[PDB]
Amino acid sequence: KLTLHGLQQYYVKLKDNEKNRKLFDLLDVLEFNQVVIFVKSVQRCIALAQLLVEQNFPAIAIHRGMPQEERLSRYQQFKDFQRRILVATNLFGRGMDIERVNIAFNYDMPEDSDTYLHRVARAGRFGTKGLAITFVSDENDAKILNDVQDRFEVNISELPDEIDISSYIE
Amino acid sequence: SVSSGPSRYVLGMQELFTREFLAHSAKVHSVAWSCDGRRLASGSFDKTASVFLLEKDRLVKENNYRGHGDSVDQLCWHPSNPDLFVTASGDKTIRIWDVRTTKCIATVNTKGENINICWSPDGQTIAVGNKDDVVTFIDAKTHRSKAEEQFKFEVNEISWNNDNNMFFLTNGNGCINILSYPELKPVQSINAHPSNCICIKFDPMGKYFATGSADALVSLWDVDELVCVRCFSRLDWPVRTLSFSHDGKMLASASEDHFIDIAEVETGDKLWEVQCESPTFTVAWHPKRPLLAFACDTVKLFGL
Amino acid sequence: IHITIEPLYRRVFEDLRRDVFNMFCYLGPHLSHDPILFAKVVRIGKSFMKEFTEVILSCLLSITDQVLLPSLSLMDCNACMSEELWGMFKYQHRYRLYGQWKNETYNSHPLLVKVKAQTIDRAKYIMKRLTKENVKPSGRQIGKLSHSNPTILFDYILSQIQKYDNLITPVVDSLKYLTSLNYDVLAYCIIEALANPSSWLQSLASFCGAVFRKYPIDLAGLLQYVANQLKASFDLLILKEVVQKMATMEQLEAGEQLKAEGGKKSSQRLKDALLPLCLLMAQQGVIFQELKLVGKLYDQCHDTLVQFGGFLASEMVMAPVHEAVVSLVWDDISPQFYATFMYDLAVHTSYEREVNKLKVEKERCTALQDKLLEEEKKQMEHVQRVLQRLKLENETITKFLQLCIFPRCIFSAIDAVYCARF
Repeated sequence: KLTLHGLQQYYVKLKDNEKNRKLFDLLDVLEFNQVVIFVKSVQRCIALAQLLVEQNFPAIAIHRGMPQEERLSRYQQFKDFQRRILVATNLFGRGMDIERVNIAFNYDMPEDSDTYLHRVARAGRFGTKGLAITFVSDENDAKILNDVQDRFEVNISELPDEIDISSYIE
Repeated sequence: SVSSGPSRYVLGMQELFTREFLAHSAKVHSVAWSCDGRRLASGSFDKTASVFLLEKDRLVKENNYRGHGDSVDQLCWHPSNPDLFVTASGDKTIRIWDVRTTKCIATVNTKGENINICWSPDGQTIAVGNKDDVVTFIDAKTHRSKAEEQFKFEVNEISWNNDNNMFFLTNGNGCINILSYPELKPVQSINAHPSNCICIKFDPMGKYFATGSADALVSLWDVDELVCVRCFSRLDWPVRTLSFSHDGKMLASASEDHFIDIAEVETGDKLWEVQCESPTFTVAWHPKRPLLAFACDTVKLFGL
Repeated sequence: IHITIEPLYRRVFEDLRRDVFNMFCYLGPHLSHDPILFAKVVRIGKSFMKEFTEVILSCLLSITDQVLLPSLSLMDCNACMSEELWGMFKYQHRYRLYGQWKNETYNSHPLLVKVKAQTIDRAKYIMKRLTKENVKPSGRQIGKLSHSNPTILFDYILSQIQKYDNLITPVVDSLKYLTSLNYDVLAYCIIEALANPSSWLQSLASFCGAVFRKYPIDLAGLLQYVANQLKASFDLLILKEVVQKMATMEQLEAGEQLKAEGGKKSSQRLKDALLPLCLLMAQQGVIFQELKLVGKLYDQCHDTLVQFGGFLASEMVMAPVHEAVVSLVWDDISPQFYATFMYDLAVHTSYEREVNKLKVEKERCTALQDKLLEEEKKQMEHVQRVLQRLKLENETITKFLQLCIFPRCIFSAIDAVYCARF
């Protein structure tokens, strides 16, 4: 069973269309190796992949309207460090078994605490620390956030402007 | 000072601004432009040569020469004599042509090593380089081979100093070799660039000399002191061609990233950038200088 | 300065040299507009060192302290001028000039702090772009940043390798296009990164092994560093990894000390009585003073690493192995060995098995047959020597034999087994 011990979770209350500029500001400050970004649909996934590639960020998109072998081939290419950023609508579970991924953005809100657990919690071998940031846009995001706080009994506060480097990086 | 006037003249001549789209049937390898008025010529993969006249600024066609057996690799107008040119091709022969009578003056079987050809600035001799390091000096008037040298490491582009005394070449180590032409001896070797240098070219003023390496760095040097003046870190790919303006103040460089950059010699900053569909492979000027000819991966004139 | 130093540049003076040194001390780092006199000072120093008075050399160290900062300020044309600085530099004083880049060359000018901030920005930008698909467009960019500001960028990428878990092969594929003079700067930045007070150290050691096996850096400073930390742990393992980078039947396919002890004052008697057996007995202070060198160092490094692992699982062996570093122009031999550089090369049933494997191409089989015939002839010669030694030759003697056998067993490889059988 996946656990959340050793993880830093925060939230930002902001508008929907301003998440791209705020995410770019986070990409300009936070040092990262590989980042998985969670979206909700196919067209948002392809548009975000276009926005990252046209802004020279090496990113690969895996959405739910894909064949299974193509998803496995892109996941195998993502294992071999061919592109840093992965815009993923969904995965095949098993946590996140790739230790290189450190920072995970919930660009869109997950279904319940179980989908949030599958998005955030990891099943690595040596890398147990990591950062996860969920974007809050309305009151319903805050309600599901307090639901996750009630289920998993963790503290999710406001994302600060200065983040320590040795707290979530091994 | 010169930047604002250069930008104003650029906007004016761009508002005044042709495009000979697919003039040859195949990939155009080079274009050259001399003869202080306006007479152009270009060579391509389809063993054709084309000679153009430039009147009031719409291109017209004068000549289309056949007779080759392989693709045209290098074309160059004669600088000093009246209007003549020499074509290089992979059909083991070099062809010195007549513009006036529209015939080949001399078809000289040298070797299949015919890659890149140039003149000493007196116009007396023609140097030709290769892939196998053997550089051949052939008199343009005697039409007879005179000298054969071998660098034994690598050669990409050779050139002639304006005094007709120094002969410059490059290699695969980024070095530049300097030879004395009446001595035919290797005088000096500079280990400058880490990657190999592709294209070199002098200026009509004789003041500066740029070497373009594969590390996307055009290093502009002094001619007399042989010191490294500055560089141009504007590109993101290896530089394919270099060309100098006839005032000696501006220069144009092109590479794989489709971006023809016109920078200033005295300042060391980019003055203009233009883009197109394909990577530009050769750029040429003309001594009256409102215009820029260039051929890409099609001959296009640009008002600058 | 152009007028005053005409005839010396026309060739290629102590009052003149002191006056020019005072002029360059009063100028400072603002030679960014004039590379010509920079190259002239380089050529004058090169001609002086080819003709090579410690005061002139110390003032030359001071003017290099004063003239590295224009190369720091030039954010153009440093891919080539670094080679003129290397023509100046071509030992430990070079490392002291590189240690001047810690805080002395910086934070004394506003423009250098601006350049530092801009190169940290562009360094972080290109470190957020490196992939294994990024097959050298990015090497051009990191080279363009590393021509002008080598120390900041090298410190930043070593911080990235230390903190972000084996990003090593895109880093070396990016540093493929690095200049000649920046290699010693990278070596000193390695040495400075080793001064930080264990998986990150393993990753850094593997990075050092890859860069050192790839490039001619002439790493004598790393040898001085590991010798100094042996005179004061894991640096021995880093040196063993660097030496492996530069160069049960499979182990059995590959002693004289016990036979000499069979035939302290007995060590002096054996020295009075009687190649590689000297180093073999040296494996067994001043009382001990009375390409096989790489393997001889590797065996001692393996014994020291085994002692360090036995200490870490729960220091007498460190004194001998440092002596193995003390007995070691060895850096010129290590670079020639790296420029020159499997189990069948060492090479009797094993020789017959190797010849049968080479049989199932004729030149290698003929070479293996010649090596096997030479091994058979040398085995016949060694059998004759063993017969000559046999023709030459209570409980305390058995205890002495057990004490001689146990130390050779626990102090060496599995080859003590064959010696014990003999």
